[PDB]
Amino acid sequence: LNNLQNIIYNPVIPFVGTIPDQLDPGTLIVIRGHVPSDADRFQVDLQNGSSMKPRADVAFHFNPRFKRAGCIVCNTLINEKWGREEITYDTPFKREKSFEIVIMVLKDKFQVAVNGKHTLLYGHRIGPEKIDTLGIYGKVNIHSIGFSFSSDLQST
Ligand SMILES: C=CC(=O)[C@H](CO[C@@H]1O[C@H](CO)[C@H](O)[C@H](OS(=O)(=O)O)[C@H]1O)NC(C)=O
Repeated sequence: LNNLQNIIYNPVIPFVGTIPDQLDPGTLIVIRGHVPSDADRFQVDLQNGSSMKPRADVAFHFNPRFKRAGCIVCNTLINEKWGREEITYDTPFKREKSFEIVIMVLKDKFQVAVNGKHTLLYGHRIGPEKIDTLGIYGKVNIHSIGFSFSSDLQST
């Protein structure tokens, strides 16, 4: 409900960048982009740091996959080992279609909407205060990355 504040337009992919502010409850991450016609998958990762080796922990891996029926895989990476996947089969992403992802950080979970329709929840596995880095990888065109805040949904 606050005005969007974009940090970057048209970032080169893979993108890695520092998040300006701590992801307190009510924070919104807003990502606009387009799925190329040949995309197999892309991901948005909320990371504890940016190291590639040992690979930084990923508090929240949000991973649309386009083969077969399509799905979104969510998971957490700790010390270079993935945990148990949570798979959402009702996916709104399609090759050759554009999207607006809104990741809402709540007290107990992430709530993700795409094109304004609720898509999935992911309970926190590590504290969101450990997140300082946003990564975007794979086959995706990103138009903008920005941050907002909602006091309404801040406590729910
Ligand atoms: C098709 C592959 C598999 O199931 C496993 C798990 O596949 C991983 O699944 C994770 C989410 O659980 C990440 O998506 C990850 O991708 S990564 O580039 O972020 O590291 C991806 O390989 N793969 C193996 C045994 O080799």
